Amino acid sequence: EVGLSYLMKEEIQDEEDDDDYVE
Amino acid sequence: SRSQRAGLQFPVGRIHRHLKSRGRVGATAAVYSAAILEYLTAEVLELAGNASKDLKVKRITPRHLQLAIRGDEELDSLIKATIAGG
Amino acid sequence: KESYSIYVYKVLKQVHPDTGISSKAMGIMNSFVNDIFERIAGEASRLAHYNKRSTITSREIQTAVRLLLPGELAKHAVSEGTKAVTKYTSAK
Repeated sequence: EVGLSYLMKEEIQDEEDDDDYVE
Repeated sequence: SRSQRAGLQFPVGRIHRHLKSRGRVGATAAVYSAAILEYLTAEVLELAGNASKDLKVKRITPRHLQLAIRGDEELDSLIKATIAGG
Repeated sequence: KESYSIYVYKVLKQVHPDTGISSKAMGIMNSFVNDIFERIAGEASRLAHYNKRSTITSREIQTAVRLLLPGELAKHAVSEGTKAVTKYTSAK
């Protein structure tokens, strides 16, 4: 779960462990 | 299905039940709602996927979604107002 | 809140057939769909509250879209909604 407000952080630094969404 | 009849991928029937959960609620209100959500999703994903491609990566990440929204004044204003609460 | 991940993924395959999406990006897209739909549904409900028997049809969604979406997005969204309803009433 990630809120839409995540998009309004000054600058998003992508997480290395951000796993792939699996169909 | 209602979605197939409308030429949509988004779930018309589930959206219709959501509108009813909140008077006669026409199926056309659910079709129109599914169409606008599918349209906005396609515009955001296409622009974010183009940011991914320009960066020579194979997937969309939150930073690509942010680059997409920041590069489109209308998407930026829609997201800003949604976060604000209109 | 409802899960829209499967639908977000189907649309991603239409627009970028060979592109994936991270778990956090999909979570943000699910929040996007739910939060925009909550605004649409809320505005349509407010408009329906003015109707004698609180009827909600595509008109209340169209009027909500025009109020909520800026400029050209609204014009395109209205075109997409109207085309979907026309297809729906013409088909079985």
